[PDB]
Amino acid sequence: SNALMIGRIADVQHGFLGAMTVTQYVLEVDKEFIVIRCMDQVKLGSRVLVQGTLRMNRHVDDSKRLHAYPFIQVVPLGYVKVV
Amino acid sequence: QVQLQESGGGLVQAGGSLRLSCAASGRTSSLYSMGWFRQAPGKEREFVAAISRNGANTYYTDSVKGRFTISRDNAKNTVELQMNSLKPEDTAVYYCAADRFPTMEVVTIMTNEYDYWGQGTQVTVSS
Repeated sequence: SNALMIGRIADVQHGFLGAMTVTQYVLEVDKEFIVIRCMDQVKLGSRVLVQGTLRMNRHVDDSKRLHAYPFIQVVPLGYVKVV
Repeated sequence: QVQLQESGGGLVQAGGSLRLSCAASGRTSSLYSMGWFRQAPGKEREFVAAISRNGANTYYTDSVKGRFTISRDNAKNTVELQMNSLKPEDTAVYYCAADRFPTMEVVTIMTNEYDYWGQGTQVTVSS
């Protein structure tokens, strides 16, 4: 379950997920988007090459449909590279 | 676009309690992280509390931990600030804010990242 994409940085979030900070990006491909999660510099509008683990992260909504809230996980072998 | 309408504030004595309510209307579909901010005169907006879209994740400024509680009801498109054990320190104009960053579980803690703002509700605590 490895992913690799290239696109423009559309949005940047500095957030929290249980006693740990996290930086997230909205990556605009071609036109679609996917969230990048990280547990010369990466800026707003940066055209970047991203590689990491693709998580589907399916959740139930309170029918009770089951939708996907997918994102790319990034850690030594995961990276976000400006280009 | 998006309106955030606030209520529940007012004047109370110290040790007293209030329940703030932020109601969202407009295109609530684009809203994800919700947060409460406050501003005392002279000083600038400080982060009080914020909550993820799924409600699973919350973050509090140190001074309000244990005293204030944040929850949300997405079906009603509302977020609440349960304020217990109010201190005079807590006197400020309280604002709710909404974030457009499309994420379900991650809570936004940076102020410049919140994209929509309420008009503000006055909270005064007398000692």
